Amino acid sequence: DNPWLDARVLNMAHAGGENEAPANTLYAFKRAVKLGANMLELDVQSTKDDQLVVIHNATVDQTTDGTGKVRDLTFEQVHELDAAYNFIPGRHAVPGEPPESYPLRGVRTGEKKPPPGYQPSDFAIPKLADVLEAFPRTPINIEIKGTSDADIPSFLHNAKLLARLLKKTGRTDFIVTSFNDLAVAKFHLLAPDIPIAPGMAGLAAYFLLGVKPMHGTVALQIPVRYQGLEIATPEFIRRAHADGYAVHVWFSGTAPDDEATYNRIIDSCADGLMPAYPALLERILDERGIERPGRPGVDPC
Ligand SMILES: [Ca+2]
Repeated sequence: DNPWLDARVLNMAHAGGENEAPANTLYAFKRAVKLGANMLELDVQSTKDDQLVVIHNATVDQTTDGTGKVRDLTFEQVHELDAAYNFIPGRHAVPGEPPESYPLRGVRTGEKKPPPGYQPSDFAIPKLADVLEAFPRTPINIEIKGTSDADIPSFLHNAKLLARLLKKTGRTDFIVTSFNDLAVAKFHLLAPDIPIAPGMAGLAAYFLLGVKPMHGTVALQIPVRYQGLEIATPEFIRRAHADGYAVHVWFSGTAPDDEATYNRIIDSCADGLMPAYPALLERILDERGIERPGRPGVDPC
């Protein structure tokens, strides 16, 4: 009796929609919900002063105008940065290109008017607390990040910080995960009432050998392909559902962000997709009349 098996089909904005909007910004998130996304996917790191901010990389270089590790800088240092400084529609964030490539560079900083309905703070690195305040009713998928693949304490620390904040909200409509299994395990010990999805080790043990993942796991969040191996296949998704696990599929290089690819995944009975183009997926789901939570529609299986 797992309520996430009934939550389908989900349009989960990947970082708010990294190809249609500046990733991990209050703008991208607010936009993504207005377009009808069922859930927000985001990434969290911590500042020098133990503040959980929403940002994927461990450095601010790629998505902003600054430099250095997030853990190395004040929250006030990082809130001043232009979090759309390198955003190009259809290409996420690529620095070092002609300045007219970036339609939102400069609105955070005050040199260009914000789009109708938004203020400059909507284009900075936000506190996770701010996002939770802005979306009290919207479910949030939260991935724990670290500063390096060898710096395991940094993951463990963010998991400690995340459990505290999330316990204070008294909400349980989250899914918390990370690539680092220890970090998920540490989070599950400190916040046992928050749903989780396993790390790579848990994922591989379940996928390659059938070892059921950590208790409290309520979905598997998988790429489409991994090192040449097709992961989001109907046969695998059939097996996960049989064991009582929802399946959410992300892309981010492992497969295109296509109409065709999205449709393959929908047809494979995935319960949620994590698109870089969430507006696109909405159009696809609406045209196909696919069932959504609380909305009538057809089941692809
Ligand atoms: Ca992520």
